[PDB]
Amino acid sequence: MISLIAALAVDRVIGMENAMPWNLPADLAWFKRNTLNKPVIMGRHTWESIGRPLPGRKNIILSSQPGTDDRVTWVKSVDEAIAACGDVPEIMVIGGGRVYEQFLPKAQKLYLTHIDAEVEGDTHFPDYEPDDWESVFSEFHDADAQNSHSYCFEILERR
Ligand SMILES: NC(=O)c1ccc[n+]([C@@H]2O[C@H](COP(=O)([O-])OP(=O)(O)OC[C@H]3O[C@@H](n4cnc5c(N)ncnc54)[C@H](OP(=O)(O)O)[C@@H]3O)[C@@H](O)[C@H]2O)c1
Ligand SMILES: Nc1nc(=O)c2nc(CNc3ccc(C(=O)N[C@@H](CCC(=O)O)C(=O)O)cc3)cnc2[nH]1
Repeated sequence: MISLIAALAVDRVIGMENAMPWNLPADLAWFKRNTLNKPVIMGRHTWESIGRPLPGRKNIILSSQPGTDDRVTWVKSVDEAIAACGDVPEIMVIGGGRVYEQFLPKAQKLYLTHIDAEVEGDTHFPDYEPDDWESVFSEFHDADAQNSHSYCFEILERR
């Protein structure tokens, strides 16, 4: 099974030139819980923004160019990225926009964080049709002393 995981503001914004103007440790805890011990596939821009390998996960980076860090696995196409995952129950695709676009048609589950924030961005999660997906889990949280905005975790499974 292939799954996508993302945090989206309104209008599906997931990225901007500068750092996002939110602080959501609860969302990062959620991303951790849902990705540990599974292979994660990311594109090279997302790799550069994370800055290190994510512990406890097989990290697979898509790039057209030769790799620059032997601690992770570098692949040059989508088919190679899936092959590099091996025989696992669930592959986690962690972005960014160009990567989500290519993997959406293959995905059976979406793990989405919807954030109550309006921001101008340059990168969006792909458009998806709510009726093509079943909402199996949803939980809303208010902002608090640690988290700057309200947010809702949702898991969707493809109909
Ligand atoms: N809010 C969230 O959930 C979230 C999640 C992830 C990322 N983000 C944000 O999203 C932004 C980056 O997204 P993005 O679309 O610019 O970048 P991206 O998808 O992370 O990376 C794109 C890069 O991946 C490589 N690539 C992609 N598909 C490929 C293919 N089929 N074959 C070979 N290489 C391929 C290319 O690397 P080369 O250029 O080296 O060829 C490409 O330039 C940042 O703002 C980041 O912080 C947000
Ligand atoms: N829901 C969700 N939220 C995100 O912020 C997110 N970010 C990415 C890409 N960027 C990042 C950036 C940093 C870390 C990170 O440092 N995570 C650590 C720390 C978690 C914690 O502080 O609890 C990790 O071990 O996963 C992960 C992904 C992809 N999917 C996402 N999905």
